[PDB]
Amino acid sequence: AKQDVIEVIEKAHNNELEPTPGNTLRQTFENQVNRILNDARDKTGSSAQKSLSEYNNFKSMVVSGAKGSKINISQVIAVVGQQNVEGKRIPFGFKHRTLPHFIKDDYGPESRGFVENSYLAGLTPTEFFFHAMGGREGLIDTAVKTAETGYIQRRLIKSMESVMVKYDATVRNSINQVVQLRYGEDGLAGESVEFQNLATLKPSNKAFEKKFRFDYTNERALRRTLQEDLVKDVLSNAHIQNELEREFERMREDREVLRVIFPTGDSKVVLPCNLLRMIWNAQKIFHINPRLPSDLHPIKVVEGVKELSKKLVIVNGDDPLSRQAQENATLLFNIHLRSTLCSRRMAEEFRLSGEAFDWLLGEIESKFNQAIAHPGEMVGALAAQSLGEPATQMTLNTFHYAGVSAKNVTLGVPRLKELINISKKPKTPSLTVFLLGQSARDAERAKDILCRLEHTTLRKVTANTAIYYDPNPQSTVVAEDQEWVNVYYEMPDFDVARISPWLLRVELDRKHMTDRKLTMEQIAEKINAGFGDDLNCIFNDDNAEKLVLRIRIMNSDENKMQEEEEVVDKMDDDVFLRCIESNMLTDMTLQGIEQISKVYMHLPQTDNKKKIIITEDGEFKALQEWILETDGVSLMRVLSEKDVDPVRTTSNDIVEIFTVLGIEAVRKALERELYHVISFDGSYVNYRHLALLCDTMTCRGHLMAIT
Amino acid sequence: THPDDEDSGPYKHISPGDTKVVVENGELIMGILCKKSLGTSAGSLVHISY
Amino acid sequence: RAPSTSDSVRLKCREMLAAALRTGDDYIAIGADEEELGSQIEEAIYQEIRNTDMKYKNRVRSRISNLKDAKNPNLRKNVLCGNIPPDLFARMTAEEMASDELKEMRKNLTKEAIREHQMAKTGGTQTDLFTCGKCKKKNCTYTQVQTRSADEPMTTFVVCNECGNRWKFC
Amino acid sequence: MEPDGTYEPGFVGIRFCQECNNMLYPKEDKENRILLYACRNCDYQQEADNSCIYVNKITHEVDELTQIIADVSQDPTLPRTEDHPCQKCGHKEAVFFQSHSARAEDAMRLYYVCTAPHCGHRWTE
Amino acid sequence: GAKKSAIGQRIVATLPYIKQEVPIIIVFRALGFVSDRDILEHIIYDFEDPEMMEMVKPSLDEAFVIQEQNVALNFIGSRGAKPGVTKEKRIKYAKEVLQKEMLPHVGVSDFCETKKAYFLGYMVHRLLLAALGRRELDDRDHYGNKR
Amino acid sequence: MDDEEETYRLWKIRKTIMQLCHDRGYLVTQDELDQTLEEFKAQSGDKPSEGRPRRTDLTVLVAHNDDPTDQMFVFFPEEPKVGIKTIKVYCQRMQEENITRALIVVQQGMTPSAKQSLVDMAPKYILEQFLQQELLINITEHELVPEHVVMTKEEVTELLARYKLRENQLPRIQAGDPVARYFGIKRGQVVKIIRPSETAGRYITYRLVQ
Ligand SMILES: [Zn+2]
Ligand SMILES: [Zn+2]
Ligand SMILES: [Zn+2]
Repeated sequence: AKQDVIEVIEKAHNNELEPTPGNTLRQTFENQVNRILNDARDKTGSSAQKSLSEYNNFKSMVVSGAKGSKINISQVIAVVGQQNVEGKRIPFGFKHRTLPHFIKDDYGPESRGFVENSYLAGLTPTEFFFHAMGGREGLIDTAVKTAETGYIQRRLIKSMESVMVKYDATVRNSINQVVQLRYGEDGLAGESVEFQNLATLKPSNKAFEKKFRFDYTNERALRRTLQEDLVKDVLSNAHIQNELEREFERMREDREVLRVIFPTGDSKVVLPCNLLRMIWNAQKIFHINPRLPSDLHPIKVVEGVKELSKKLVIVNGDDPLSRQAQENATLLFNIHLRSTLCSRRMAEEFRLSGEAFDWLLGEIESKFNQAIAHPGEMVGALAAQSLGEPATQMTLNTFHYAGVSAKNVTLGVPRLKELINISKKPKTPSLTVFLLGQSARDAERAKDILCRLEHTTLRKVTANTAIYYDPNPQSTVVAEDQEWVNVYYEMPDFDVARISPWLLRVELDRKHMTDRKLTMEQIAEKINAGFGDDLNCIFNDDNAEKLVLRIRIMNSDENKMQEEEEVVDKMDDDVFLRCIESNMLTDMTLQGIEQISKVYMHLPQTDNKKKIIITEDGEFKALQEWILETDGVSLMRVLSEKDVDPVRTTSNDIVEIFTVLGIEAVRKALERELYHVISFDGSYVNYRHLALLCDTMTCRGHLMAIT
Repeated sequence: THPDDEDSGPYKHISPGDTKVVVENGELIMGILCKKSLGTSAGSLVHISY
Repeated sequence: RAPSTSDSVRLKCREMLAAALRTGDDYIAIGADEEELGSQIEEAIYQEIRNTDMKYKNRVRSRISNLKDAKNPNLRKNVLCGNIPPDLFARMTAEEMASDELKEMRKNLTKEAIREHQMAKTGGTQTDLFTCGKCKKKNCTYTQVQTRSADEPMTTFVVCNECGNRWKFC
Repeated sequence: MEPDGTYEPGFVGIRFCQECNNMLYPKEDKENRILLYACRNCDYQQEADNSCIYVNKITHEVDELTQIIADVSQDPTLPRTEDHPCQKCGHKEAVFFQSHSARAEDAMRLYYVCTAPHCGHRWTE
Repeated sequence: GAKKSAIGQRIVATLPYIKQEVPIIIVFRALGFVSDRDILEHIIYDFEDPEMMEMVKPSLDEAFVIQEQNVALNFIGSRGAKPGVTKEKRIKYAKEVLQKEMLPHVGVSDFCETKKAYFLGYMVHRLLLAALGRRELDDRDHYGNKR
Repeated sequence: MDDEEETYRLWKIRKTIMQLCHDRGYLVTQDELDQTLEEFKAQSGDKPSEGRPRRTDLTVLVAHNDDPTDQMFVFFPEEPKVGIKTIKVYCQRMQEENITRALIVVQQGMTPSAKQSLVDMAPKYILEQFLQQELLINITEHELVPEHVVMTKEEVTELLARYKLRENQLPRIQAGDPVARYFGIKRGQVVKIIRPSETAGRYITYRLVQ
């Protein structure tokens, strides 16, 4: 690996490396050596874990997960690896060097902070000091995080403290305003929930039909007398056929609503009881043999689930609004409960008897009824500590960005502080534009929208500027342009006697000009529109080998006859031409018009979980594509541009979301942003707590930062 | 646990491999206990016991 | 026949288009009338623009600029011999010109570099270790954060970006 | 003109008054149709030698073989190279280095300085 | 606005808690070097490079309003001293500050006013090098620059 | 050149106001809802004599919901910045027509005296004001935004009775909230917010307008 780094350094000094997208050549180089040294550590790290014998007590502590980990084994047995500080290799402290022990500009691994040794062989002197540098960043990080998080937590508790669930189970604060109609939108307790799988998100419509449908045609497989017992006698029933056919009709409709609720296609939801483990407790105790024939009537199952559905009271009432509240609030548990306890599912898979099923119904009823949150509780305070706690956990400014772009979407506590304050001017605002279908599978369409979205000022497009003295173009000092002057004899042939003899000539960079796909008439029309008709412009052909633009300034002709004393106080036009030259650059906003410009990068996403679509088979599918990620805020206008998605275009900046999309859209975006920051550690803070947090800040339309 | 061959070993017919832990009717049938069985895990023995 | 005209500006624009067609004397060896063709071109442009605006004037000049290119006399020769009809010459929709050659490559090369600006941006980490228990792919990333720790020891976090799935080592 | 040209018109930012020793400024002569340079604090005036009065950016004055003095050849901290041939003198051994500037431009490319008193020659590769 | 605009050349100087910033060329004129050719020489005595010289050029143009040392001293006084009446004490007060409080380490007498001017100029030069990027910024922690 | 975009925009804003008219329930033609860009271009026969007062012609009436109580009227002023004078004539126009509500779409901005005058129009006919750029795209289609439905005063009465609340104790929403503006609701009215929920699947809220 060291020879391979010297090899990459040899390629780099030759000037021929060919840089990586969106990066300077040093970054391409730095990204590459960093890839090699990391791969070097991981290869020998994987070698040492293999080489360990069965009896290594060190491996026995790592494997139980008691204390310590794989990386420690890597460092003690193998090789410690590249140290870094602020996410980069050890800086050049002295003139172009880390220590006087090295040569100036020495990008090798060791010379800039790679530790070749293991803790067991001991570190060499330079490695020790670069290791002592890696030691500080962690000690300092510790002292800061303790102060900041102590403050963030106190402020948060101090807001929410008076929120609490009342005895009619609506959650209200001190002045008795309602926060939620039901706590956490279902009225369940957070300590009684569990992760569960939703059966009905099963891919393929045909596959769902096969596994769930209770057939009546009976395939010659001992039908009616296989699995089920006396049920062979109710095969002739019309009513039972129509009622189950009605059951399956609800399951297709539930499957359809459930696909709308979870568009991403995750089956993991928090719900009470865990119906599947209960069926197992039920099977295990009654001594149910799954090969022996069944002893259960299907209608007993279907109606029993209806009755249980009615017993699971979460909203007491009787009028149409209470029934709708009861029905919608425990929609997600109810569709889950029908899916688990399905007649075909029950009969084939779980094989439960009648006595076992009646008992099972009775426990779920008792556990669900026990799960409903206890009014009186302090819910507001409970939530602040569950939010406060992950701010305690990890990362202040450490870089682990793997989204192939800018560092942007600041990670960790400083980002949390921004959402918490609702900063009118975030340190790093962002915005994600998704692109319309056709323009998303093609690069060239993507390039054309990208250029329209970018914001570039003529100063960036200009290679160079010059100002010349040339009263007579017909004998211009710039003899090569002379061909153009003859080309523009008919270009207003009369007011050449009147226009100022001062000349501005601009030359444009050829690659950069082409990249924006601009044409000269666009520039001329832009500059004409900005300064006015007074600014007399001419330009050469876009296909000449030296792409050039020539600018003069025309007056008002008739009235300028030295009336009083020229109401300009006799400003020389050259001096004025600099002010035109200055402002022409600083002002001209072609394509993109405000604060975002072309800051772009363009990205291909195939890694993430984007563009999740439905297919006619019924199953979900991945749809890779081009998406545009910007580093700026202008959501109101940027939505209205063509082929930009008016649906999934989003921004991390909650103040701009407020302006455009109102208070409810803030409530969601802020939740996603708070969820997303907690999710970086992925300790998974329970959602009900963040809903409560968002509701308190968005409670009264106007944004109420907790400041 | 580290054990076996994630994603394709249990499908390699279940030569019990002893790694995976199974408990039934209050008796430990097979496997080895670790932090993922006993720790602060979402599905640890301790959570189920409560 | 060439369409009738009376405007003095239109007449001089034809004369200039004709004069541009006179460049390099190729018109002699072919023997094609540059004055009838320039008039037909100009009529076709005017049929597009319908006046003698700056935009028409810019188009006349760019038509002139195409005729006067020193590195591509073959474009003119193609117009002179009728390989390009005047109605086609009148419109620059059909691209711009690609027989001086190197500049077309360069514009292609520009089209490469902005496409180079699309390539990944900067792909990441790529440790490639454990297999995911969801979408059955090994393309995975790992996170190393909180060294020593308070009481949640530097455990190893592994995430499957392929479907946003995260699990721990052990 | 020709593509293989250059743009060093001689930006004469210095041409002080022969009398009061201060800077000359442009000003028009409409009578003679010629640019002239005059001191503001006095009548003295003289015609210009160029039609230019100001330029900006070149963007790539890559600035590769200027400012850096040959004597940098003496510095013990710079890497001596066994790589041969001063393209001027028939002698090997050169000190080399890179950028050493904040307008780093991204110039990763190496600059080599001959070290024997016969050249002081400064090339690039 | 429509002045020339360009703010990124306007080099000024804070003198020790003077209630107002002063343009650097005025300070040079207060030292007595009224000739611009001389001021330019004191900033950079290697005028083979047009770019840096052009860079200072608008600040010389900005200075143009005054070209006498006495007036420049009265100017700094008004830019320093609370409002009053006579000009002459203001010139003297301004003179002792310019003499004693301006880089004392280079001298505290009349007879070394010229040498001080040289040090100011290397300092402006030291500044211009960083703005062109010819020379890396100083490090805020380099122990070599601590006592 | 930009003129050619305009047609897409004029098509595009007319379509958004149609959906807006349709959500309020003013019964627009399904075909007007269905109207494509190509048809609209066909409808004003694009390309001739630009800058022509297409928008004065684009001015449309919309009649309905459930009870034909006159109509709602939609006006696109030709002027980039509309002043009180254009409003006064427009007022003469709304009064002659005896219409009941007027929506004006201004291309850049309205003079503050006109907004004032719009304020003083409040007792009589109601005037609603949209900035052309925010109207140019249907915000209510966006994924962040849950389904909003306005309730009648009777339904609000039953709601407060059945939960036993005071008007004051409900969650509030801005009178200038882009969504509140979209429906054009006034103070005291309640909006029913219907949301997808990770844990409820569906969750229903109400917000009293403040
Ligand atoms: Zn996966
Ligand atoms: Zn003079
Ligand atoms: Zn030599």
